[PDB]
Amino acid sequence: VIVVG
Amino acid sequence: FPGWGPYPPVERDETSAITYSSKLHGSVTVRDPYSQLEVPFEDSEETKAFVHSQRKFARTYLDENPDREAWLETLKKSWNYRRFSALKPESDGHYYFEYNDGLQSQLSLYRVRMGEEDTVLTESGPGGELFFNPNLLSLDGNAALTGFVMSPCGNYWAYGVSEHGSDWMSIYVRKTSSPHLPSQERGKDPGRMNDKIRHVRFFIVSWTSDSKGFFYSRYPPEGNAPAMNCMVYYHRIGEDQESDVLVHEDPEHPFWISSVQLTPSGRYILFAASRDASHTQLVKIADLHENDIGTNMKWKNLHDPWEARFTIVGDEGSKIYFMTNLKAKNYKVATFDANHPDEGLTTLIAEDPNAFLVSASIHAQDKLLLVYLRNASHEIHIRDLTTGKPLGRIFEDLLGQFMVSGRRQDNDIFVLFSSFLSPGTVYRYTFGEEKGYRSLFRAISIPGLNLDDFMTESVFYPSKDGTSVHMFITRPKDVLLDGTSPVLQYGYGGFSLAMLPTFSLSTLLFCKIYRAIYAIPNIRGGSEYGESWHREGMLDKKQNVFDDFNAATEWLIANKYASKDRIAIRGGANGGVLTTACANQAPGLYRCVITIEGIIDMLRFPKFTFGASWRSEYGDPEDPEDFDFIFKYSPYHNIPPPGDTVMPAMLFFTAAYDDRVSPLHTFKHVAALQHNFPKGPNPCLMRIDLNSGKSTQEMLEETADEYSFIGKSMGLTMQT
Repeated sequence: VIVVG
Repeated sequence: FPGWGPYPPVERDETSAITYSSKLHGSVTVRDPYSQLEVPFEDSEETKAFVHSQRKFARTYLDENPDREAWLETLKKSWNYRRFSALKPESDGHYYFEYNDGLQSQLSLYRVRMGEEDTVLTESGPGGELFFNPNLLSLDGNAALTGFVMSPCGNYWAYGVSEHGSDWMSIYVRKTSSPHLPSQERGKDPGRMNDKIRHVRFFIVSWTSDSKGFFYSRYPPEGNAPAMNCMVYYHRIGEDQESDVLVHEDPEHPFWISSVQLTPSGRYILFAASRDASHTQLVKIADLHENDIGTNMKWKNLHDPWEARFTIVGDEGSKIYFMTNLKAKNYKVATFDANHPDEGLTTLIAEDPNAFLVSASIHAQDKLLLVYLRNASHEIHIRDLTTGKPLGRIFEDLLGQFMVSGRRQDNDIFVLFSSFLSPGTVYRYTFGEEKGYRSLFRAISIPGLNLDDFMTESVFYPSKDGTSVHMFITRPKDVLLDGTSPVLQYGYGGFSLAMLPTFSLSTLLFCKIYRAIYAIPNIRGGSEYGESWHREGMLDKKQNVFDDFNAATEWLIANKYASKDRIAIRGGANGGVLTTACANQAPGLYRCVITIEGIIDMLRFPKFTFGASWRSEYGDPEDPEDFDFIFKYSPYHNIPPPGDTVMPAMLFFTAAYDDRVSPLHTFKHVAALQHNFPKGPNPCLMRIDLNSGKSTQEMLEETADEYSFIGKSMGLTMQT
């Protein structure tokens, strides 16, 4: 829930 | 040399360089001829000239192939099948469910009164009642519903909508009595309320129990630079955003990302901050029955910062149920007593050292449902919430992945099952005293595909270092393992992301029409074999990820699954690191390379949008020791000299604007590959989108480009 495409 | 050449001019800065600290070399000066393509499309004519020429170029080549229209036609015909989620029970006494009659751009949200649900998803259509149709919002149908939450009272519905070529969103609110009408006109959102919440980059919305307002994370008002100053705010229904009460800002750490969750009771608020892409948090608890909403709340630490992650699973008065990796890298379930904060967390479900806990949820009042990972697949396990004791498995007969619906108060769950072979079966399960009532509710079916023509095998192969690696192999039952068959081989390799059995119609069509094999190696970097599987494919062991993948390709050739001359590989974002590296390190092995939204410049990633957070995965390129292992594989800096490698055919997908992975990664690497291999012999193309998604039309058009490019590159004939 942080940010990884 | 090439009929399709020359390549479009790409301008160079022969003097652009950066100097990096190196533990082995003191420092290293790295030249970047294409550093001007780090400037966004909107802000530079050079980046515009590059995008426009490379775009026209790739298009003429992709569109010169008759098989491009062939593939677009096949995919359209076949994707025209009815798709739906599991029913989802809500506080307004309705099951809500997502539906797509086939070739609509976006899913619509339908609902049905609880008790009337057996009238929905019939031959006749979805039934129930349309609640929300995203397609109605924009004329081109690219405006997307990014998330939604119903109020506890059941009367309000908060939802996020992205505009097309942007990843920012606004939060809106509408009454649950104000559904969309099938006969609304395009390009507008009718029965909405005044409430507009701008400058949101992700939908983490939590209602208070009174349904009077909700918590949300937002950023400061508005390209390409790092995302900074994430704040938590509380908005009251009826007020303009200017009134929203600030809850949290940490001006000192602008790269940190923060949000809040409420427990189900809506009594305890959990603040979690993330400083990187690791599963570790700074984490506080406040009692909302003991506090005004604002910056002056009585926060207490749940635990020392940056040791662990914490996800609320439920509450029982002052007791909060957490899924956590605290002293459990494969995750466990532990409780916290807000009335005994010093006592810390008490284990309720112990970590399994041989299984990664994916999720935990409470159903039928006191049934704890655990989803674990074993053999790169999902197992559902039921526990007594109170004692923690096992009550058995459910769906043991299915191999694939589950999406579970149902609340603590329902004795019912709706379970969506899917796999390489099953496109989606919604099962219903009713909990009982000792055993439950399972039934098949609805099953997606695809006209024009016989799923029985296909099979999935589970093989194990050794990597370079001798690590046994699991691989899934999906193929037509009636192709000969005689070493002639083509391969589409897909990888990620990182961030504890497991490659699960996943349904993709496109993929099965590729196997049928090209008599091909679809290979999913469960390479290190993922969680398939628990958290240590991720640790052995990150930072300085990132090379193991590339090694695992090459070894997969080699096993398929050796064991006669595939022609050595027909290996296509595919990867996205972090999977773009995999494709570009494997292309550099073993171009011999690969006939076609598909990179999507690719991360490629492993020295410069921290400077762009959310890239700084990836430093926990790749290492910090401004650290002298990290620089050394990163620089060995950084695909952008490791293009082989042109004299004695023949580069595989390569196709790169990206939009011109993209927040998640800045397109400068693709721009520079493409520019550089073309400069380094000006005569081919196999073409390096950049397929651009001028609106970053995603409509089903965009998706089939990309897939047609992709498959037509693979067929051309590997000299494959389409079959009928």
